[PDB]
Amino acid sequence: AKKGMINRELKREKTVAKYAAKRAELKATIANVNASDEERFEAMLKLQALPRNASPVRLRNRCGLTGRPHGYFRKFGLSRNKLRDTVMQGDVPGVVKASW
Amino acid sequence: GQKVHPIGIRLGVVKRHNANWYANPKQYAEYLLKDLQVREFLTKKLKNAMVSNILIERPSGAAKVTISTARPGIVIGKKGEDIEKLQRELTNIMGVPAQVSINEIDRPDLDARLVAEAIASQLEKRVMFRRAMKRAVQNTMRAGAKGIKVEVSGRLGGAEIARTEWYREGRVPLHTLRADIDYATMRAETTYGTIGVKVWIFRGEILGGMKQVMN
Amino acid sequence: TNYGTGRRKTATARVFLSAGTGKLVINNRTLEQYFGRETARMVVRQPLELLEATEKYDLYITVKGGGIGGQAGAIRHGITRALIAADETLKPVLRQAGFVTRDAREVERKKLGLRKARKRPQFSKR
Amino acid sequence: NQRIRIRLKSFDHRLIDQSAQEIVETAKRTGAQVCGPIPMPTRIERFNVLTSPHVNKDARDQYEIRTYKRLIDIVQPTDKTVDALMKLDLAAGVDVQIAL
Amino acid sequence: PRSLKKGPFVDAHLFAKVEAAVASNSRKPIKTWSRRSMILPDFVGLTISVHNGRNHVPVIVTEHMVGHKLGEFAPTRTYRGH
Amino acid sequence: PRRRVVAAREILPDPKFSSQTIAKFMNHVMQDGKKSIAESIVYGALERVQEKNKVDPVEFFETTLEKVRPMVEVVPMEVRPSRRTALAMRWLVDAAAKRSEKTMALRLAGELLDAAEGKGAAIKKREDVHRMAEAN
RNA sequence: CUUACCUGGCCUUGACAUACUAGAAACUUUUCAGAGAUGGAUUGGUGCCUUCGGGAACCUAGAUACAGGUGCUGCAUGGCUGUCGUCAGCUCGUGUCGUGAGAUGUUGGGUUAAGUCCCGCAACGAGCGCAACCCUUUUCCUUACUUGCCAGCAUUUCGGAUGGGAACUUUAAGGAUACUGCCAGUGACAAACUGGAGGAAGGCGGGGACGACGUCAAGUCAUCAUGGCCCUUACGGCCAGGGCUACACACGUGCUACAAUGGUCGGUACAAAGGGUUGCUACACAGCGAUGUGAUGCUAAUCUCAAAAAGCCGAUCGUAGUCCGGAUUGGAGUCUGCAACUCGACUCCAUGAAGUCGGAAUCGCUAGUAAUCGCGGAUCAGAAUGCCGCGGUGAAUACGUUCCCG
Repeated sequence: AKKGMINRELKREKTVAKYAAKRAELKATIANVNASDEERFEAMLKLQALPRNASPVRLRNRCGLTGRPHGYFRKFGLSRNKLRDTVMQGDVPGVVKASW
Repeated sequence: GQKVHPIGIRLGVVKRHNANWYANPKQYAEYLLKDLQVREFLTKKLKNAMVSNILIERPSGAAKVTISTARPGIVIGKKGEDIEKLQRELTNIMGVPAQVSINEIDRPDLDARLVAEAIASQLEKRVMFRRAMKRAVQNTMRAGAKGIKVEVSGRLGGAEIARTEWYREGRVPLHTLRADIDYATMRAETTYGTIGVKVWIFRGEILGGMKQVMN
Repeated sequence: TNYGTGRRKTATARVFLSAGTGKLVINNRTLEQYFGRETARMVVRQPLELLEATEKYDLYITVKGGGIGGQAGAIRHGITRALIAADETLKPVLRQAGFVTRDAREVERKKLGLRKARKRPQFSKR
Repeated sequence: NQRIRIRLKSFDHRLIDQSAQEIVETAKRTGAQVCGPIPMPTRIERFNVLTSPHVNKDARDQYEIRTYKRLIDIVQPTDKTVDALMKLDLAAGVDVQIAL
Repeated sequence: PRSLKKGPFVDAHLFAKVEAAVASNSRKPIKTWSRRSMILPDFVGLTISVHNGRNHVPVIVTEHMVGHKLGEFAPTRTYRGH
Repeated sequence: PRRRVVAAREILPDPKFSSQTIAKFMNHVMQDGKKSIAESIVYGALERVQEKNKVDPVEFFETTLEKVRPMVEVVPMEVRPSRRTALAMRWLVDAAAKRSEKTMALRLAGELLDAAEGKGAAIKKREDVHRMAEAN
């Protein structure tokens, strides 16, 4: 991918990590039954007033070597091209050709 | 057609993995990414030290990197400064204490990676490719392998049309799973582009199976 | 007294054979209660009817895995092995009948690029 | 009523049985009764990776990875047994968990 | 549709604008890009210029429009025939 | 094939009557692996014919089969015995399918009884084969 | 968001690197304007080493070499892949014949899944291909006895529930076995071939992976790398909204049906494999329902997803565009998410379209296969009729090579 896209991903990750705590606090306050309806309402308003990049749903998994946005394979953290190359070189412990 | 990777097809049959550690599914990705970074950094740093194999292990909350080299003096350093610097950088990159170990290759002409590196260096120094190929093949066969195949592909000699030329002496039984076949690939960067080099070396058939190999 | 193990299509049956009136229980159930279709009941009874010994033995049977046909086949195989263990002279008759052979047929795996084990997607020259 | 439970996990069954045999041999030498090793069911994960860089859907490599598990029980442990167990080395590629 | 236990959703910057206009009585159209905001009963009688991807189209809010999104009255695709 | 001769697949006798003919008829009736439904259909018809004439179900079925059995196909040549029976069962199931009654078993029994007197679409198709054989 | 496209709003050594010059800990609070990017005020902190004159990160300001480009060339290339095709061939060294390029060997007769093997033969010898070595399934043995198992004993709330047992199933490592081994007939008298016993399995037992010398200037500069060409206040970088989801039409690949071998209702059986700590959830309550609340176990042969479905027994529908079919539309909702208008999935009430087995033509499949029934996973906040796997039930037909294709 392009350097701009990789840096965009990095910036979004940093923003999510920075705003993680307050988002959880507001969500718990919203879910609190004992809290007043007004408390929940201003909690919801503050949550909506949080920055957009703080939301984890805007993060997209990218290959750790090239930045490819397709074919991610969460377990290895690499896209399919690099996974094929590295597995066939033998640098992934335990992975072998499968036949049954 | 296309051929399977000679090491990949034997990774569980007669060959050992280059990485030997266990990790839970949460930590597997981080461990693998740090291992790949370590491999790339070492390859960049030890370009002129004749390094073929790097083995990474994580025994217990630490790391052990074994480097197979034909230039142990250059790798070690004048008084051991280089190895301690390498340990510092590896620990910094890997987040855990790291131990570097050196394994000295005594027969460099039977190592596939070193032959490919030498051929690529000659091609970049613009010796004629057929002389380079024949010299390398003869040197390995004199060294004592039972077979070697060398292939070069690209704009050979600067021609506008690329082509592929190969040369083989001896025996290369690629379809035998129990055969011991070392494989290597390399790039030569010349003014007219990239030339690819591939080397196969056959060193006899391993008997007893993976039980003998002691995985 | 005598023991037998039967296998058919991922189904395994343990059979305990003794001498008695003819009682037959499967998984603490009667034969008619366990098997709903008549052919499954007939397959289980085939060896004793062939030997004409439906009344001299008592059977204790457990079975796991597979479907109704596989379980009936496994029970038949287990009964045959139990009879063979009880008396070796009965082996030629059961082997001629075909009960001693373990049927090794099994489901073939799905294959890459195909809809099933052998079925291929529709293809067109046009 | 002290019982020691040892759980072994690996990606390589030859390694895992080698480690289990070594542990059992050491425990028997120290003079304690042991039970096992017991082989737990193996985990198998498979992946399908496209081989061509652009378009060949039927051209895939199938890879697999296996996780092997072993369970070992130590009963009536002598005093030397425990200190021997921490003196025992750790081999790369095998993970050991001890419960008292 | 949005779950009833959460209430309707209105963008804060648009809500402030309509509240200020209604506290005042300005007839100036409110220019907005918030096609996703829900039309509330306070919106009736106002002119809102909703972005449609290329332009801002004016919409006059009536009683019958309460309960709809602002974007339903600003089509985004152009088609006249083949 | 081209080079080999493939042996015919031997089918097991019916577990209730020990009749390979009945087993083959059941296999012809069965659709998409539903053996139980076909077994019920065939056994119901066998019991129905037994009540409506007290005759042995197996013998009555063989006699009707031999009645509805053709002798020639189509170029005239002598049809091998297995294909005769295979073609007779197909006619007997196809024609039985087109009657109007509550269950398939009752239709099958009814047309078995009808064919036992030579009255049925299967026998009519047999006479058609006779005519077009006289044509050649 | 992805996003590479459009509209509009912004930045210019740049979101990112190295090299130079100066100043600052970095960070942190509260707001205001704005659609946001941004811009302006506003708090606390001001840190770590130190031969301590400064240094380590980190940030800000200036300067230019430069960065940056999913811009072009797959007809300049590396790497990777498809295809003929799992087709059976492709070669080399001595000796002979030919002025010569070359030939012989590698041909001829049988046979085989195979240049697989046996005979003759100016030939005598070798390598890569085929086969075998690797994985899985079928029979048995040894080791191992928990979280898995329960034959015998005992207690039971009748639930392996509890003492207990190591027998059986299973789990999973290591082994044994099958080799024309034995008999009969044939073929040449060889290679072989046919029939029989024993054996779980008989002649290659079944499936997978493995794809020779080469062809197509085949595919990919948008995974990546790379020669050359081009842009540099823009073909680079940031943001909000829109589009990739359009719709007189044509084609390919699928799903669901046109019903009685069926639809609906009540009762009642039998799997395999896989997933689960930002997760899967026993049980109770509320709701017609999707779901909500409380609560329990589980880092898992221990708890859970989880109800298998077709099947069996009973009742009803009686050939009707129907108690078949389930498109479309109206009205209410639930959940994920900052946000379901363009443009999500699912639930309830109402509506109830085409469709009566489909021309010329054309496709898949030789056995646990076709057909039919359900179950799981990768991607993933949510979003499969696709893809990759798992088991249940379980057929028909092969006379033969005369024509079609390779």
